[PDB]
Amino acid sequence: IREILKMGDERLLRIAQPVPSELLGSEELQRLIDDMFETMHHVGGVGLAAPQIGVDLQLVIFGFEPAVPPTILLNPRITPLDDEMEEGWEGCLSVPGLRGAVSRHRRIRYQGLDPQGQPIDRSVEGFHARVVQHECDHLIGRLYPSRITDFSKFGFTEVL
Ligand code: NI
Ligand code: NI
Ligand code: NI
Repeated sequence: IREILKMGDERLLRIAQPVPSELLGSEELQRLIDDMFETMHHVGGVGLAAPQIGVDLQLVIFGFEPAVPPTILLNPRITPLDDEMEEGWEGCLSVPGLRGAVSRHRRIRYQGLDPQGQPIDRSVEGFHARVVQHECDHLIGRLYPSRITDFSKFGFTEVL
C-alpha cells in the first residue's frame, strides 16, 4: 500500500520512462504491479498509473468488475479509430473530492506489452476506451482537469 500523489505534486507532470525490456518478467516488476493492485484496490479506484505512486515508468493498471477487463499495460500506444468524441464523468485518486466531465475519443486501438513482454493490441469503445485514455494521460504528465473543456461540469463530488 503506497501513497497516491496528489495534484500539485511535480512528479505527476513527468513524461514517464518506458519500462526497460530487462525488467519484463522480473520479480521487481511483479512487486510493483502487486503494490499497484493493492493500492488501487484499497482506495476503490478503477485504474492507477505508476507515476501516481511516484514511480517513473510507463505502466498502468485498470479493471472494473460497463465492466472492463483487469489489465496491466506497459509502454502503451493509443490510436484513435475515428473522430467521434464523447463526454463522460471522470474522477481520479490524485484529485480527491472532485469529478469533471471530459471529452475523449469514443473508440481507440491500444497497444503495449503485458508484464512478460507479450504484445497487447485491442480495439475498444465507450468506458474501456475512456479508462485507457485517462490512465495513459498520466504517463504524459496530464491530469483530467487539463482535459476539461466545459468548466460548468467540474466540481466537488458531493456537490455534483
Ligand atoms: Ni535496455
Ligand atoms: Ni477488498
Ligand atoms: Ni487518474
